[PDB]
Amino acid sequence: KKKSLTELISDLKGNENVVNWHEIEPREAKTRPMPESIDERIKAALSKRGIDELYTHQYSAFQYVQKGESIVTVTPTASGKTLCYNLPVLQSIAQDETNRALYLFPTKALAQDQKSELNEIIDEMGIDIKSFTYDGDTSPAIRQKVRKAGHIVITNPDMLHSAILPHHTKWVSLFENLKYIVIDELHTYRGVFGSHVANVIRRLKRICRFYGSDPVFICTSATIANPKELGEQLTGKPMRLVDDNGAPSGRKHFVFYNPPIVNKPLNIRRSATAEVNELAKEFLKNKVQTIVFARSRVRVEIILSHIQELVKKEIGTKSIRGYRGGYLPKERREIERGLREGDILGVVSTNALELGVDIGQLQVCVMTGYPGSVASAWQQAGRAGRRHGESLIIMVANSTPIDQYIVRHPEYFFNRSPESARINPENLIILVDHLKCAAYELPFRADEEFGAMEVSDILEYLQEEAVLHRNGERYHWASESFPASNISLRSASQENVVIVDQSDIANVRIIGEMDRFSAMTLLHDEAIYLHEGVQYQVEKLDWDHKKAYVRKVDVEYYTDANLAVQLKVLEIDKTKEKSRTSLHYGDVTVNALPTIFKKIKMTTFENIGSGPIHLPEEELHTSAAWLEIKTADEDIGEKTLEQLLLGISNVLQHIVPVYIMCDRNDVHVVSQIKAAHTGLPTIFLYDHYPGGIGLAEEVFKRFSDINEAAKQLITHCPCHDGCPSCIGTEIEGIKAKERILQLLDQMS
DNA sequence: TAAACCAGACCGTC
Ligand SMILES: [Zn+2]
Repeated sequence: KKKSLTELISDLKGNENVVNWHEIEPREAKTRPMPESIDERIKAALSKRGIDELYTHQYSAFQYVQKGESIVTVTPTASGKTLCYNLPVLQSIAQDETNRALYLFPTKALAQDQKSELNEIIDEMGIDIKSFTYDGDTSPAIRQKVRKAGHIVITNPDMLHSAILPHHTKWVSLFENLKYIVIDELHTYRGVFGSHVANVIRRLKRICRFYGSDPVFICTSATIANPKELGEQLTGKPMRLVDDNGAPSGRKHFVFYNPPIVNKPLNIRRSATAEVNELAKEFLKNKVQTIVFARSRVRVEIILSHIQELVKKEIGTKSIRGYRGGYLPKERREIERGLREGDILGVVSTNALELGVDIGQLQVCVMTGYPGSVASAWQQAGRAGRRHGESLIIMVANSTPIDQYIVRHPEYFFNRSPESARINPENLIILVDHLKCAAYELPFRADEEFGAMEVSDILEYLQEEAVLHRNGERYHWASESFPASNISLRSASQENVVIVDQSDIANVRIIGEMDRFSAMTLLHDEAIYLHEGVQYQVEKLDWDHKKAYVRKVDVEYYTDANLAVQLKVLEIDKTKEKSRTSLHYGDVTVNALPTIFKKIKMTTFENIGSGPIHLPEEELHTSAAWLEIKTADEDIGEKTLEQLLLGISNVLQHIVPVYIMCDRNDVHVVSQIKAAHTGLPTIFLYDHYPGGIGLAEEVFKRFSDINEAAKQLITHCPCHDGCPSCIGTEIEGIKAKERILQLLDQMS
């Protein structure tokens, strides 16, 4: 016992199950001096916490933005990313106190964090710079003061859409003196949400043009493939990308781990959960600060329970905490603060800590399986690192085909560049909604460009629908309606369910939240809800009022459930037949039958019983485009057919979002071996947004191009048969590429 | 898989 971190690294270097060891070289801090033009008060205030020099990226950001060139920097929060935009903004306000700035954060909690840091930095100076947040949580009594006195206004894209722009006449103070627009995590604004936010930015730019100000955009993004391009397409201005990371970095060991095989005939490996529990045990017992990511909320709670039980003998009780989005605000702000100050030794988290919140800088990262994407893997890995010491990142794979392929071929992960962020701000639905909003704000002249080109046709269409009216050359708002209130930027999300502890009537308290869709299987009438190790049992799920009345409970087991998802075609309104192929387009419904739930003993993971789930069949009514394979009696084997359809669906999931310029989560591609109406093998592609937003329609239009791009992708990737980047490894035969390509050629 | 957001201002009433 009593080992150090280097001793633990050696014990992992040898005598282990490691399948790859990737060493990331240290980096000495590269710096430039504090600019002379910086206000003396700001230089003294930055002497606090030892910021007498600037990193190369911080200095480069300040210099680019001083000239007026908009920038996007790929700088982690640990490398001093907030200074890259706080320095120019605070400098500009210190020079001329009449200057203002908008900060755009993807969440309200991040806005609060940035306000707090800005308040500290400002208080260290002698200047009276007022910063405020203006979001749905801002009480309306203070909003009047905020519109007037706020030098720095910290908002959401959603609040900007819904509150600030449609009431620009109430914000004249900053729109006339706007110098900087900060966008904190650009990569979150991708896909359909990214399209909405791009149009919101267009409206903000026209508002700023009206008040005679052309602010400069300072953006931050994660390490995606196209940060400069996403920033340019999102803000509509040319961007200067800031690459170099002048922050100091130590040695980093990113290691691949494959759990041992427990039975050789049945060919079954040990759970990544158990190996992760024991690895984090050996690291936490030696007082090494560790983060553990897991793929789901239930598995996060499982790992918390196991780790705390097997570590409290040596470490104690109050050193390991959990983290997931369903936690209360106060509760997880406390968790973040504890991780930052260093008095929380370990944390078991979902992907929620991929967000650039300031939780300090961990020593060890343990991933329970591949996070899902290369970008997520690298961002999860960046949570472990030191200014000068060493750090480990253990990716413990599980039984997934993708995990096992990443294990058996580590060069496939280390050579692949991160994924790309694609938006299409010219989606007809989105562009029409935001054109109505923009016309409500300012009368929209016909020849003035909104983004790329002119858009007089949609203006004429809106005039025809009694919503706009042309006077001279400008289209005025001709409707009694407020458009911004009817348009949600992220209409995927709905109201959440609130978890209410009724354990005693005198201290009834709200303990957490959960999205409505997940509560069907996680909060049903007898489920067990695990809140950071605290056990509750759902007494009753008030589904219509989105409430879950629960009580405190101590049991041996936990609850899990899975949804039986079926898809039905309603009416087929478009179709195209070609030999052994027929591609239809129509309306479909996605039903989720809850069926049953399982009791699983927490300690042994054994099944100890089951139960029923009486909940309404949640259904999505949405447009879809499907292809079915017309076959002769000279058919193919059933299981071979399911494998082939699975491969085609993988290639479609790869190609469709790339060609239609959306995100992988914006469209769902499902496969059926025998559809209900036809009995033929069918692949459906449908956008999950309510009602639909033209993704399936564009897929039906360009499906021939999609199939050709799919064939090209299958032919050109350097794989032996299939990889997760093309058709997948689940195909068992030895001629996977050939069979899939034949089905594609037959699908002309 | 997880996670996230949403007029200003006045009127009518207790
Ligand atoms: Zn491949």
